Amino acid sequence: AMSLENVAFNVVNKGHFDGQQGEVPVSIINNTVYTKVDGVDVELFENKTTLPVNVAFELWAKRNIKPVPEVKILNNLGVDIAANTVIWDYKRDAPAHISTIGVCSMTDIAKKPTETICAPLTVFFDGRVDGQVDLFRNARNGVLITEGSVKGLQPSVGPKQASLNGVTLIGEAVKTQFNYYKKVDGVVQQLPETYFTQSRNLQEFKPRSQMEIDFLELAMDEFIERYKLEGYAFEHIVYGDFSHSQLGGLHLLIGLAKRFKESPFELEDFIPMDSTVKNYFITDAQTGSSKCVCSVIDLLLDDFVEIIKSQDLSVVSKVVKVTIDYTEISFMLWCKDGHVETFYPKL
Amino acid sequence: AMSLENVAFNVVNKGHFDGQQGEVPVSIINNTVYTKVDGVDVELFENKTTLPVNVAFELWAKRNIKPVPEVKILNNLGVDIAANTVIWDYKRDAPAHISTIGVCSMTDIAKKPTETICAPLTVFFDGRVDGQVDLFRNARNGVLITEGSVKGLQPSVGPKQASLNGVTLIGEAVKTQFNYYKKVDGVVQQLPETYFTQSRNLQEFKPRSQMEIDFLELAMDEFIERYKLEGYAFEHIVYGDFSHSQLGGLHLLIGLAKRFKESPFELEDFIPMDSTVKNYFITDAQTGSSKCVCSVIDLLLDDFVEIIKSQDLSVVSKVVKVTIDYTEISFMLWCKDGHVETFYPKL
Amino acid sequence: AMSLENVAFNVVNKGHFDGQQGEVPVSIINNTVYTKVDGVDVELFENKTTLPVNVAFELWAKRNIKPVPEVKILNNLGVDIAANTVIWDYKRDAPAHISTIGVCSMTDIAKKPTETICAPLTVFFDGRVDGQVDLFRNARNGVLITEGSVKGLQPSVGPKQASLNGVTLIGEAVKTQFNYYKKVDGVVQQLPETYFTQSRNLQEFKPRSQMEIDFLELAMDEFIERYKLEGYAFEHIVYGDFSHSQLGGLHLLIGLAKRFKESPFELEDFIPMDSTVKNYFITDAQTGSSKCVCSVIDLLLDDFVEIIKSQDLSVVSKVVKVTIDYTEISFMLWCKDGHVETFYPKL
Amino acid sequence: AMSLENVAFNVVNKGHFDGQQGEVPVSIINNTVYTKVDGVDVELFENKTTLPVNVAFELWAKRNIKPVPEVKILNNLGVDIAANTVIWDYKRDAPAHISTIGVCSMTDIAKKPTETICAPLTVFFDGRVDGQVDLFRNARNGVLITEGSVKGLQPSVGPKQASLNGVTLIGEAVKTQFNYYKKVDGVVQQLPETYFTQSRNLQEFKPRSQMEIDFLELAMDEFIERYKLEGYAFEHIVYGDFSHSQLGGLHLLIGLAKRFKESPFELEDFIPMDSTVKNYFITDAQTGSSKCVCSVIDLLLDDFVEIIKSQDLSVVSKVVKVTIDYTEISFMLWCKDGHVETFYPKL
Amino acid sequence: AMSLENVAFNVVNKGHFDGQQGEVPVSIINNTVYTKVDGVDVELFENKTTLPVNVAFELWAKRNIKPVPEVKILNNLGVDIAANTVIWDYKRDAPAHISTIGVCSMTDIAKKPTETICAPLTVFFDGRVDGQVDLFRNARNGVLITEGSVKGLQPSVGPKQASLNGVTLIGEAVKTQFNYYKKVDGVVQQLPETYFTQSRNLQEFKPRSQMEIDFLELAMDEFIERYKLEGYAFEHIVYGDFSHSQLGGLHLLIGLAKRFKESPFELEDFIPMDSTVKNYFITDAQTGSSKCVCSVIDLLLDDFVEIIKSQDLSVVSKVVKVTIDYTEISFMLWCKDGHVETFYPKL
Repeated sequence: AMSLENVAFNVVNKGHFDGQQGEVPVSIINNTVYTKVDGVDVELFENKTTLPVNVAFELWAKRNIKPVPEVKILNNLGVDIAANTVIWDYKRDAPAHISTIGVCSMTDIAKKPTETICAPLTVFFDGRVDGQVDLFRNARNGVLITEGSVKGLQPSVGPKQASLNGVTLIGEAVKTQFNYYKKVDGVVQQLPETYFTQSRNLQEFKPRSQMEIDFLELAMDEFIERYKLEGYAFEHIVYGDFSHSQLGGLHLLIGLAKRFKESPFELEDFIPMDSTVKNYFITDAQTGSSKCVCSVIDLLLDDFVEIIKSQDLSVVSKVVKVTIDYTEISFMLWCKDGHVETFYPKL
Repeated sequence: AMSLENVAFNVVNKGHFDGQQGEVPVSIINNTVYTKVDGVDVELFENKTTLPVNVAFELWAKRNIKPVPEVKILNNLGVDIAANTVIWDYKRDAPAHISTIGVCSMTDIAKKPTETICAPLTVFFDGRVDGQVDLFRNARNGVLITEGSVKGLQPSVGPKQASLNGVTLIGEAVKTQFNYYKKVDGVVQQLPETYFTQSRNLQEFKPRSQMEIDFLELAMDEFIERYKLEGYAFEHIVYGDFSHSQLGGLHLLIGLAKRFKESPFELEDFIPMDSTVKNYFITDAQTGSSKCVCSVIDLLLDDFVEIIKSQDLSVVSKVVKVTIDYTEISFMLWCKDGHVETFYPKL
Repeated sequence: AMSLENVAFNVVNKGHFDGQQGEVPVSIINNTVYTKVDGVDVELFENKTTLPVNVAFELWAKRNIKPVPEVKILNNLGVDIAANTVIWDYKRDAPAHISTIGVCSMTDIAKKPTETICAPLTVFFDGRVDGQVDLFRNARNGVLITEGSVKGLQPSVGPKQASLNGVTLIGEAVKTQFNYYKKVDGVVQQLPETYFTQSRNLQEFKPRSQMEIDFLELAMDEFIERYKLEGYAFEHIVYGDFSHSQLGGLHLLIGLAKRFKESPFELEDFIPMDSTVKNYFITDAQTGSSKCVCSVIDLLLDDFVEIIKSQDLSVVSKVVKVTIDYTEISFMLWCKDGHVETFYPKL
Repeated sequence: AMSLENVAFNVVNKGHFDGQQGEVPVSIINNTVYTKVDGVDVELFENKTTLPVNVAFELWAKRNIKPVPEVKILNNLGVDIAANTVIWDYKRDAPAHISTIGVCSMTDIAKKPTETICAPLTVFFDGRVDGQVDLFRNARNGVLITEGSVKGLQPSVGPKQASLNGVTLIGEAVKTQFNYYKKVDGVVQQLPETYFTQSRNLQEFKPRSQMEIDFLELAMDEFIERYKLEGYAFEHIVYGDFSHSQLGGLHLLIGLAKRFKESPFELEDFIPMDSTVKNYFITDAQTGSSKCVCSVIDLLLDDFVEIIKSQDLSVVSKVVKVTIDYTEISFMLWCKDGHVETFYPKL
Repeated sequence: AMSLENVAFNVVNKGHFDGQQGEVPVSIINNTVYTKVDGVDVELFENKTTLPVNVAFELWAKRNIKPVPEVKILNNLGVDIAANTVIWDYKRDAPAHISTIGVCSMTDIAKKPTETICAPLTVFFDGRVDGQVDLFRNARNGVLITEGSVKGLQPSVGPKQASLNGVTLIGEAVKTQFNYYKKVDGVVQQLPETYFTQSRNLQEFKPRSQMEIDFLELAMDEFIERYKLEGYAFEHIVYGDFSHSQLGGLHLLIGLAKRFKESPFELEDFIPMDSTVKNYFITDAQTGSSKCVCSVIDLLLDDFVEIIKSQDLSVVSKVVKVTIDYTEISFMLWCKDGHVETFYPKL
């Protein structure tokens, strides 16, 4: 059975819900779950969601603690429901998919896991758990991650990193590299050859390739010179221009770190969630420059150079379709006179 | 085990917690417990207390549905805790005794029912349940009600009336009259001879003796002279005087009903609870007479006459103490020239 | 467009949302919508639902004010969604169907009005509005009510009464009699010859047939004798027995009125909603009799007699399926020695 | 000094704040003030306003309990602030004027009394309290009510009834008849000869003149014939027409009672407050007739006849200025062919 | 007297409640106390407790600002209530002991400071305040801290550090070293010779002895061999092993700092409170290693070596009771073949 006091017991001892037996007093006051440890109330959980507090507490305590794909990957892959587990979105601080089936009943609106309302539901399956590959096979539209490989199916190599307990990481002790399978209309797919966001951030930016180490360390103009990037105008699209109140270009996280190292400033995430492209409210604390909305995307700088290389320069103002995180991101690219005038993900 | 969804199950089927097994979805939103009946949320409970909503829901669903003594009887008898049941104060919409032991743990603050902090608590025992008489025997300070009689103990006859599911009543189908036992320091106290409030209501006042029928029907002065109450000032202490803005008298519910028959007015209960003497805020709609506070007692008119008779009138400004509902209520009785100037429950 | 201030404007002038233009200040504080009429906040709406307050306010202001089928009829007919209007459930004090499509986009979970997610949605169509018959024709599974009659479809006569603004009534000035059509899997249905609840209550019970007037007025035993009901034991199944704490029989609203007239008591609806059978918590204020759960059903007493007449008495303990309000209600009917021992809707 | 525990003390003993000394424990939980009477929390106050709960509790406990003018009178007279007391609006269940000066510093926004920000406020003065006449004299824009009469000022006779503790009444023991004075720009006014709403309701409608008693008792057509007002068409403007879904006319409370006496129906006040004209959502439970908005006004039927008598019939569709409750109410009157086609307060 | 506005005054000027005179406007909105500084509301306090907001505000403003023992010390010493002061638990953001006697009356469940209900309460006395030593003498069960020394009583040296305004510290300017006294059942105790937690953390770990500086600076293996720790397996019980997803050993804060210096990771305190042993949810951001629950204890590394030295190695799987912070903490210690297989505080 599922009870609030048992869930609170598990949380108090383990921090998540295993399924032990034992119960503890629980108090609920205004979107908050307290328990009386040693005669004093301590806050176990605080509902930041739009769900009822007991519902969200029971979803949170049941969250997945093994490494899992980042929620942006599942959004791009169209996942709607997770089978037999809960994916917690530590950005939103709430479950990734509002309904849950194969986990608990009153979270979902679908009648049955394969009912008519629940047919176009793209499920998610965790190969590391037994039987999930089978459930994939018998599924209508589903996405499967597997720790290793499965028979009779072409794999698809995903990102190096995964989210473990809300921190993204590349794991030695843990395999944060899964193989992906997709079956829409019961028919396996051919996942596109795609590009993976590195999922980094300014205050802890770490270069992951020699080009990145050169970018961070080398001076500006001699870096453009050194990697033969003179014709592609990285002084704006990457390096970031501050000569005006309206901050210009600067649509790569690498450039943001390369400037933030000089003088810190702030990023204002007005839509707290996860996506391949992230719109920030950017303000330069040194010069006073600020852009109302700035679309930042975080490729490998190696991969940024590769995609810019593979692109012809003939079209004056072209739109490119590049496959990032299994989704087609469209890049606006005005090329003037055979050089890169502007290049960023179109709003 | 103790489960919120089990409690809601019982409430949905039975309206109270029996102890069946089954669960129903539960949602908590802002001091309110809902459940999904046939796909729609219906509100099971709404917390009017100062307790956490799940705590109060569990206490409410565990309330006693057999006839029970009115809470004023238990307050006067000093009861502090009930054993193995919950008394619901439908006046306050909250349990009668905030702590609860012998039922559940985290409600009470005493460590153990026998522990030192819990020794000086007057417990309440329900004879109709088995074993409770024994528990009363082995109890330090306790009050016991029995439907019939117990061996080796002098009974004490209480009111004919009782609270069944929050409505007070006299029952032939159900025995609403109990025998009372009180033990202080394990020593069986002898209960005083006492008078009982009739717990009647203003809107639905019903005479319970011939004198009351005469009061309601007979004219005023013909009534005072008819029962020979001319020297006892019933025209003020009972009938109530409306000549002035400051309302006078009206300290018996009988007189309030006698006026309310002639014209409705409003009684405002600024302290919603249950007591032997109840202070009301009176506004007379016809005359406009109003008194900020007026103490009302609903003792039997027969027994009111009896107490007024048994009392000498020599003392000008005496204070009587009569035992009502097992507690000493003191009236102020100012007598002038062998008759009663004023007489009411002193504030 | 839809805005909170426009909706509040409409509510302030009309009481519901027509679609006028004009806006008024709005304040939201804790599940409550206020507006500043002449410099003072007046409460426009108070959210009793589990929906966000602005969502529920906009649903309520958009509710249907023409006469509509009672929500129990729509539940029985399986309706899941209403097209182009909102049905307010004044019992629950919340919308009858949580999602809305054909009305508003951010209340439903189905992607489109026509989608695989919304294939099994039994929609509701209001023939009194233009185009709704056509939408019914093109619909997958739908229920249509029509003011008069439609071509090519067998009608189905529904109840005499409808719900107008939350009060149920039979209308002279308004036609509260609709014809019903059901198309599951695209194919028209054959709505069963059914029995209709009269939707009455104790506070204002009014007889609707001569047998009912005899029941209310005539004495008990000579009424059983007069309509030749001696062999069917209406003293229990209808009249209601109070000889014990556990109240017996008494499963018809008419018997409830026939007793409540003698001495009033209370009914506790612990599941506030609408259904053909309603479980009450019943307590006899005179005798002190009380049943924890009592299933009450309100047929026409004429129709009760007819259904009991149609039943053979051979089966000792039979279960009868009778079609009430387009749904199969099953009575348990214990017949001993050719007479009606017990007969009530089985729990 | 003003403290929450002192205020709660006064409320617990008196029901309002006198200014005694003594304090009681107070708890605040979610717009509610509780106090611990004899070990149990009892709810003292529940905030229905948009003010902070302690602010509103301290305003409520300081409300005026002497008879006071109805809030609609003060609105019409333009009162913005009350000096040295609080007017509670029991309709809205909140103070009549949000700010208070001369009472409490942290409720108003004007810096000081008679300040430049405070100059254009019409204050209210209670003659029954000492010094208020003087404060009126020295005031810029003020309205004074006096129990009796004042020297050097023409009085103005107000309504017979006043609001005492939220119930309107004509008082014998209390003088609910005040004389009014208005001084705009420090210049005394000439209050118009006006007509007064009687402030009645359907549940307890009581005729106040012989014509009203005839209206209630007499049949319709012979009542029109009897008082000989056949040309003025009271079958619509007063009696109310019920032959259509859209209810017709029926803009006088007297007519509403004359129907509600026959068969009860429901009034839905969608703007809970006080005004000379009140817009109701009206529905006929018998016929099924219903009007979305109905402006009801409650004169003395004597005075209705008087205003209709003083009316010329030449203008086909005229707008009439009539002084009711010291404010100009406009009646629209389609009077075609010398007869009263339609006549009601224009929306 | 105690009032909300006076308390807010003190807080606004001083930050805590001294007892000055003066009052300031206060607003309460949803577990938050605001005051109007210069015409704008500023938030004074925000209720994180389970107490009523005014109750908690008055407790917080009355908190102790002199250095005080860590709440874990008082928990271990069994303290139930403080006398004449409030200990604030800055971990929980709530008072350390729910009930207060000598502070205010509506905080304690005990009827009196000295009563049968409050006999078994271990009170806390602050010797730095006058009369508290005397109150200790006359006390039933009490714990006293003294700044210096008292006559006729054996002292007991406590920890070097105290909590001043929620930050723990060893004080030069302030004496954070008290002498402890315990009188259970009126008889002075013999406080055990015990070990004291150092109360440090990863973000600001600072070594406090030469052995600790060697630990932080020296690499692993030469540190084990250098302090003769080869046979005691500090590579697991202290250094922490990351070869697997399930992190191993690592039950000393010093080892946590010694690793966190290399690569940072996170600690999730799922039970926010204070205790001698603290269960963390630990995840290695570099290797991906993570343990669901990890009991961390923070001795002086010198004292850890001392306890491991004093312990025999004969028992294969022993449990050691060592007195830390005046309480008996038991380590599980699996010794295999004369070496320390595992050693950590048993869960």
